[PDB]
Amino acid sequence: RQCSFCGKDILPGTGLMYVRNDGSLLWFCSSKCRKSMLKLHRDPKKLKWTKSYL
Amino acid sequence: MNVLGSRKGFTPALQHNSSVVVADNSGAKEAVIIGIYGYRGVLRRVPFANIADLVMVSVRKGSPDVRKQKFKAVIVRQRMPFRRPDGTWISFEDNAVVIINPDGTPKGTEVRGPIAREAAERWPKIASVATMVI
Amino acid sequence: RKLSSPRRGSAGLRPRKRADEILPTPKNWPLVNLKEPKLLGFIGYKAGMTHVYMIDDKPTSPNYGKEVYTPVTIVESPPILGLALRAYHIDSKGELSVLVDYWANFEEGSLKYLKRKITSLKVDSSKMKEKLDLIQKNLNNITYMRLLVSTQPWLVPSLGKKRPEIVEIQIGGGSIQDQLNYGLSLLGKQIPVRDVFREGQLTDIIGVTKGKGFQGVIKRYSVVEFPRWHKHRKGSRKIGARGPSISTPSYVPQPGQLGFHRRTEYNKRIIKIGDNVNEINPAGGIVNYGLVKNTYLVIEGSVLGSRKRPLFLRYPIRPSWSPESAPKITYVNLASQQG
RNA sequence: AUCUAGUCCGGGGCAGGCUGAAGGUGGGGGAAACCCCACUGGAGGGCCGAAUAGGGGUUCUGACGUGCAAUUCGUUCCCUUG
RNA sequence: GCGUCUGAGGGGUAACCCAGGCUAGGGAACUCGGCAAAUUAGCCCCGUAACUUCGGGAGAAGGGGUGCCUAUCGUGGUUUAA
RNA sequence: CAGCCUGGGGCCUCGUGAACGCCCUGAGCCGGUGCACAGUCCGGCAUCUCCCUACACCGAGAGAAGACCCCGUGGAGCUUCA
RNA sequence: UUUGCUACAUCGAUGUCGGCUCUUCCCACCCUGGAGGUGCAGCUGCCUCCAAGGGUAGGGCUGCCCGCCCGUUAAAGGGGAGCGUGAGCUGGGUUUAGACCGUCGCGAGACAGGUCGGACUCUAAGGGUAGGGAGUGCGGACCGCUUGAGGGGAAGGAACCCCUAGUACGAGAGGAACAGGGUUCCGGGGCCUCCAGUUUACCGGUUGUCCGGUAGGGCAAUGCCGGGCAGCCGCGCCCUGAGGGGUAACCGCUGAAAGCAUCUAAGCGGGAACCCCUCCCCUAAAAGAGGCGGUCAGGCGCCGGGGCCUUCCCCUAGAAGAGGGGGUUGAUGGGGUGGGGAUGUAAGCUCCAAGGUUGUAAGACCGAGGAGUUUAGUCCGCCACUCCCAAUCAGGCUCCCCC
Repeated sequence: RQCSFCGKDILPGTGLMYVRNDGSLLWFCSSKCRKSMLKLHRDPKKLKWTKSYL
Repeated sequence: MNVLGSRKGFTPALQHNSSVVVADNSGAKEAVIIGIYGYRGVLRRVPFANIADLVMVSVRKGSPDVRKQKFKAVIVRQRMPFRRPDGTWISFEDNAVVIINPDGTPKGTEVRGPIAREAAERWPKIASVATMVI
Repeated sequence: RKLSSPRRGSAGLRPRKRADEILPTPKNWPLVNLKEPKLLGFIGYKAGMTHVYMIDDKPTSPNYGKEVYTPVTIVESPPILGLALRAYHIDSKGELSVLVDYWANFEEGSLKYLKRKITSLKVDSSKMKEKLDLIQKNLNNITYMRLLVSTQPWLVPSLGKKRPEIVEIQIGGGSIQDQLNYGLSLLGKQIPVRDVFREGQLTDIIGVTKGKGFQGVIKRYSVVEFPRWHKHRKGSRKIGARGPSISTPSYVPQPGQLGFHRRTEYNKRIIKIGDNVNEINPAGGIVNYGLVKNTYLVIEGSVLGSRKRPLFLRYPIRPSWSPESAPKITYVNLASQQG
């Protein structure tokens, strides 16, 4: 499955699933992606280490 | 009750005097954990609890007829990450409980928000009124 | 008023001293366990650790027939070299002394790697002919047979050493005469790991743990640090009282050496024995070790010691159950261990 | 009475800001008395504030306690037109 | 003007002590006691309760704004200068 | 319910260079004896010699002719109806 | 283990309440284990005997101790150690000097009544303890492997759930146990794959100022902010049987004294978390000071020689010592080249930029910033290959036994 910030593949047995009060799910490959959505709120379209840059 | 026979034990998320939200329409909104059913510990340690545990709570915020009263509740969501036996880590947005009657049936007729499966397997009456189970 | 709290640490492990050798030998061995002549242990080197996904084997387990996630330790195990044959008897004084050792390297097995540890026998002193007939003369009052084996570290490049380690391993099986015949066939040969163990078995691990130097009492015994003000107040990382009496002021916690102790583990299962190292090596190498290139064992759980630690693997002496073959593995984590 | 207590005589000082008393002027109201607003004015044992500007000596029952020192040092604080 | 608040060197820098930084989940459950530490914080605009000796309370409480760049406008000073 | 990191010490080396404990050097410990809690006495069980770091439980540890209490045909200041 | 009684010891001092920290013991047994009785149907009770191996927790109120109370628990037993422990802390209580109140006193003043404020010194000769190094003995100098007198341990303890079984039992209501499985909590020992913390290695952003501007840097206790590898760590993960012998309380057999009866007197059999062995950790300074394999060439005290250590390159280890390796017959550290990673896409150049300055126009000049070159540039206390560089020189100690 795929990271919700950077879009890359999450190998089994690693990562984190985050559950929000509306029932939606978020997948994170590392803490760097978890912090970049839940804490820093940076957007991924401006970073070219992200699959969403283009 | 029904799924404790597996490895029912996770990260120690909650304690005495920890605050939780009441995820049902019983009337309460916020509570404070007063006792943990079943724990027996060591010198200086505060008893702990995680998902699918029975607790005693005291309602701090809610309707006048339930405020400042003691009830039984089970933990359904927790902020601190915990790992399922298939190796996946789960994490919720807040710590929550649902208030039950002495025989195990929910006091409210509706449950707000998602519920962990370990809470739905151990407490079948709660799973009957829960809409979404994670 | 004098509540109850258990003591800090075990009173049976004192002294917590440094181990006097890096490769310990078991003092006790499992019983015959109704088998035919074979060795009861092997020698390996700890490499690293990863995690696999297997389908559960334990028929009583709650997760039976389901894919569960398990950590594993990787142990590199080249063949060992059989050096000598050793016979024990109850001598006068009624002890368990050694009767004689029968060495055999000259016919084939001329090694100078072996001289980095022992300035071993000259051609002049190859009079081992009459050591063997002493064993056969004094048969029927021999109690144990043991084989001296040698590791071959020169076959492990990540393990930057060439002098070997010498230990002795016990034979358990049929009769004494039957065991003498088996021990003479291994003498001077190379013993693969598959001649001893098989996939699915349980083992006992003996070795030396990671050293940590002189340490305090909060790490050595996990005593409680002084609360509030005392966290601010004249020293907190200590015990208050050192006993009541002048009775040889007693065994209370003190600071000193932590780690590098000889310890033992029970019931560690072997999940796989492999030769194709491309199925175990992660991307970029095992961090701080290197690459596996010999036969390896996949052992589920943890193992005492640091990387490149010699480990003695023994038959289980208080086994919990008796497994069968094939704990099927569906996934192995080959991702990089950096980052 | 070179310390310290009180007094008398002759001297030297208190960075930088704030609030805005009486009094004064101009609008707006109502006959009147008088009221409202804006500005000006610069009072008071008023207020905030400089390690080492000066003065004090509350907390940590902090450091030191055969000291730097027979009373000091650090932090947290108190006063500063009388 | 000084490196003279006049002893230096080595150390993958042990335990521990004196000063300091950060910690997941919980948030006073610690303790005689929230001690210590943390939080807040400058300036402009809006807004400000009970009580009151009518002067105060009051910076009550609370809410919003603030950087950089490119151009402008208004008010005032000064220059032999309405 | 502790963990990791940093400055100055501690640790190893060169130079300078003290103080308190001291009948004695003879001081392992357990049960006793005895002015009633012994390093030294009795009965046992132990015990090869030296050096380094760390800890402060014991030496009724060190430091001060007990401020408490009583006595002395000892004082001093205060009081008054001596 | 209280409170008194006595006045033997200490008045040129044995620091005087409570709490915290840490250790150990008693048994008069609160729970866990065994057996029995009952006004013991079952579940739950009550009582008696053995037994100290393990446990006995979290809070509100008070300086407390006691005590009352809250939610749990298998149970939340009771005592000793100079009322264990201030050269370990604390300083709420108490017993100095300052002050207020009530009562008492002509007064100065008193209370055993209340209240506010009030200092906690020391660098460890000796012993003990926790660890780490040398020496002599066994036994001429060395290399290697072992045994298992002795010693220590709690290394494990407990609860919940499944089935047995809605069964036995009981009118119904209610409602077990043995055998066999799983898990969790408390204790013990370890580890870093996952996750979490840290990460004054490193990468970036940005404020004030200084180095003429850009670029690159100094300072502001990393200036602050964001991310963060290795390592270390817990909030993460792994391991943590039972059996044999001897018994306790007792239960039985055969059996008389005492024709019968009788578990006891002779003579036997069973029987506990107890004790000893199995298991784990230290063990030949065990004086009976153990056993086993190998080296100490050769020539005529000398020549010659073997071994060990420092120096040299290091890390698995490390306070100093020690330990574990490599030393050209070599991959031990560095360099070079690849791999795998951390930040987040360098400087310079080209195009655009809200506007403005010019210029007859064309055009060029300033401009926070945006895009391209560009998964860039910088960095890596990780891995692989490759003799390019360096493991060189030098010094000291001790042996040649048997034949």
